[PDB]
Amino acid sequence: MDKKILVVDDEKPIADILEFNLRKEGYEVHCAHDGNEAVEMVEELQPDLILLDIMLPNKDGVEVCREVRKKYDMPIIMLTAKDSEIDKVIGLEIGADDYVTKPFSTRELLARVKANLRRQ
Repeated sequence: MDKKILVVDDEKPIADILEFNLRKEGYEVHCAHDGNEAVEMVEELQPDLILLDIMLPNKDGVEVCREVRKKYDMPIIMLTAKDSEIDKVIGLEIGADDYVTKPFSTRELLARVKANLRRQ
């Protein structure tokens, strides 16, 4: 039973590199490119962790996080820019469990995903 990860990002390039490296590490990965699709997939897939771009189609990252939390407790990691402090802080305030700044190394990505899947 491979851990299931939902990558929610509209930047095909970054989204695809996340999928490449996670599958390579042995995760079962699914991708969503907009909020609605994500919330949809979340229910009929129930991923063990969601990687969520905070800047989806208009603040949707925060809104996606809020909706999902209205019914699910799985770890959510926000993907944010390096130069905005508020983008990093806001997610943890509304239900997300962690954040990772771009650009990020594969080493950081995998460590963050595993640490969050195994959080006490």
